[PDB]
Amino acid sequence: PFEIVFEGAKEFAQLIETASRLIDEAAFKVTEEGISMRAMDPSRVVLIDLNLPASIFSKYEVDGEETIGVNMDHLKKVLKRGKAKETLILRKGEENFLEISLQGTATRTFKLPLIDVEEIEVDLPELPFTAKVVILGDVIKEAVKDASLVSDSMKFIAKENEFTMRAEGETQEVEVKLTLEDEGLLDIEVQEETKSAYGISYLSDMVKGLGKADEVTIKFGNEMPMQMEYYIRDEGRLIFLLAPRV
Amino acid sequence: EYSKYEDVVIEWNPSVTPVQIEKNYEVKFDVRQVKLRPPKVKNGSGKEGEIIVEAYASLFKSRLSKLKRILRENPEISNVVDIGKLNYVSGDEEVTIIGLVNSKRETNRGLIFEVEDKTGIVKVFLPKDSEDYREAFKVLPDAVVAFKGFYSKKGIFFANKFYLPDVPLYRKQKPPLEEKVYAILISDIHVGSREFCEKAFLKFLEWLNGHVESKEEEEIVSRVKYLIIAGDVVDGIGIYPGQYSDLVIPDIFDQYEALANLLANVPEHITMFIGPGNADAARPAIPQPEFYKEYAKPIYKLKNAIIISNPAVIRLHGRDFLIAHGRGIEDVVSFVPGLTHHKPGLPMVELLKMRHLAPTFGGKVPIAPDPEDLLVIEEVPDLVQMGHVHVYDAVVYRGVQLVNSATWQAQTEFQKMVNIVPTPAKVPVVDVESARVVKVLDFSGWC
Amino acid sequence: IPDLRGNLRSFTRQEFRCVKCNTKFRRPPLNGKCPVCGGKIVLTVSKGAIEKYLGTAKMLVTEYNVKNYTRQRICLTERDIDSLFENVFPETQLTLIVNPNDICQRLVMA
DNA sequence: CCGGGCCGAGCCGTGCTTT
DNA sequence: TGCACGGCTCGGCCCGG
Ligand SMILES: [Mg+2]
Ligand SMILES: [Mg+2]
Ligand SMILES: [Zn+2]
Repeated sequence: PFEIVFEGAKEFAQLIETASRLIDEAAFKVTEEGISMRAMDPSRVVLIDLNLPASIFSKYEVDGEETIGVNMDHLKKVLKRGKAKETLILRKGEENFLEISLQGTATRTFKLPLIDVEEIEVDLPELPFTAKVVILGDVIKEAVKDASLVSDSMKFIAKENEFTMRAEGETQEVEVKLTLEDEGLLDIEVQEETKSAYGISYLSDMVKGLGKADEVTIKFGNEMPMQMEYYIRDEGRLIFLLAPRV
Repeated sequence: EYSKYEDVVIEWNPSVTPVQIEKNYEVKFDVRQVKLRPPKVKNGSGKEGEIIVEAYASLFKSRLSKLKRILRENPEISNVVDIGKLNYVSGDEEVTIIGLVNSKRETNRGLIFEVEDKTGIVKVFLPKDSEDYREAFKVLPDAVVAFKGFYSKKGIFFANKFYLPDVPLYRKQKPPLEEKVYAILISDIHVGSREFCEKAFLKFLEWLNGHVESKEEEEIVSRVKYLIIAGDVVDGIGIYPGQYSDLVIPDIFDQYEALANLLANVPEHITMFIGPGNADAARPAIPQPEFYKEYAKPIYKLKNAIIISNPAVIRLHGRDFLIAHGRGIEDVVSFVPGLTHHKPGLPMVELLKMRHLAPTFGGKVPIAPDPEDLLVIEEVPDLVQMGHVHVYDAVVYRGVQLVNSATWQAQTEFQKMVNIVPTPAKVPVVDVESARVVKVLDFSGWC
Repeated sequence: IPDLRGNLRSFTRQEFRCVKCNTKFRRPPLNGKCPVCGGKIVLTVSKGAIEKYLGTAKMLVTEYNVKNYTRQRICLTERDIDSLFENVFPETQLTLIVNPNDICQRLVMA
């Protein structure tokens, strides 16, 4: 029995929709600190981790800790039924039913049955990342959109005071370059020259849903996976892990 | 009832000392020596349908380009006109065209051929009185040929001559060897079948170790150096419906283990080259780079065993050997009336004359979608080996020997129903210096 | 198994067809587009038609007590499907985690 | 507020152990 | 003779610029 209040149901819907693109079912862990989630897609190529401490929530009330599982499609639809200025309320009783209510111009409550999902706890230890680049969401979104025009793979090339993402097809080529002096790049910290490539399908699936003005930091190495980060209202965070190519 | 030739041990006969001969060989071709490059898709989200079509089209283009170069080698061919620009030719010029044979039909006046090239298609006619009409009769589609004739604006290319890639009539003899050396050809062992005659194989293995009768046999065995196997070394798993009742060894792993144990008795002064076939654990369609390592490991673990591909070219003391299984013979026999499985040499000669190991597409042979053709016979060899028909044969065509090594499997129910008479336990013996079959063994008594 | 094997065999001897007309060619045109037509060339046995029942077959082999003959047949069929398309669809994407409860690899390792 | 993108529907096709 | 895949076309929604 908990009472969770969230202002701006649209942002919550966007976050859950972004999370649900890769996966189908997940279990939400709720404790006295916040809500955390983690899962891996059926293709074993992407791992998504999400947390939401109590600081962001307008009102939080939880006793103990429990894991709540539910289908992503139905939850996504119910959240999409929300508006821009409403306040989302997640509440539940002893009965194992998830009751979602949106309180704006009028109060509407939906019932979403629960589901049990096996939990496979896996943590990938932090690896030696030879580059850390912080860029806006718009630049990466547009770069991915262009790269998808010529080929189905994308390439990153980090260098001292230099970052550039490329893409090559059978005949055509695409290249995007930026520097620290530019306004699209904030900070770059490279230890040595780096080169890697990632599929355009997964990059497009995960990038879609980032505001034009946002902060995104990418950690990648030489022929090793990539990590993407960005904060949710300055307290929570979202973690993406993508396996490399070749 | 599941023995796997575990305790079959044959020891060298301590009465003959093998002649100290410097072994000299090199593998001049392997399928896993060329790095084929997949065809990049020309859009950012290309789906699987178009890539396969692109790969097949590229395969056939490469076949055409590779075979054309061979045709433009005999000086008698000249003035090749592109089919796409064939229209810009007067009615009093003589030109030649080269392209794939789309199809063929016979009429009283002659033959009607449809020829395609990288730029267009054209119809051709061959007068019945032409001296090359008989040769052009036994040509089956997808072969690359050249035609010389007069072009008419009426829409048909009337022709008088026809050319196959063929083999040159004259070649330079190689220098001789210091001493004689012999090689033994084997094929189609089919270990793991109820009809695999093992006693004959054991007698052959004993013969290889020096247990002979006459003096010439003893002298030869002291010189035998190389042994070559040409596929179908095991009976396979699930090849045809209802095969489980025909298998003494119904386990692919155990079939390979039994085969490996059997061949351990080959003398260590002899080297063995092994290639796959259509019943082994190897690629579904030709060309087959090699066996599947994780299934065929026991024979990889042999000390004097070299695993070759299908097809592969081997060089022994400067003589080029071409080794292939022989799945292409069936298409020739089906498409050329009058040829039978009981004289396989003539179909192999035909395949040599076409300079291709399996021309037809969509028939009795599977062809993998590779972006380059590896079945063409680029360089003319001094010996060609084949199998797959379980019948022995040997012929000579313009200085290159063609040998079909028989099987070690007795006639099965299918071969009774289809009326195929196998000739098991025949083992050709070839001289390396001349690359000719000098003697044929026969251990069929116990088979 | 009959469907898997029949579709795998029928793939290597198929007959390409034009998507605008319904004329069928023994082998694809070298140019790449249907001559005497303004349409592309399509397959009649797609890649996904061969391997539509492979997941259920692997489940049946790995969950129940079947004779070794059938298990080896399925384990060779998977390899044969993978090996045919080695030069056209190379395995270019790496994976974060492995061992998806595979039975073929376990059998081979044993 | 006008326009692309994306997503069903609905027609035409194939293919279903084989020495 | 029911099922499973894969090329179009072809409107009804949507959402953002
Ligand atoms: Mg055979
Ligand atoms: Mg065979
Ligand atoms: Zn057409």
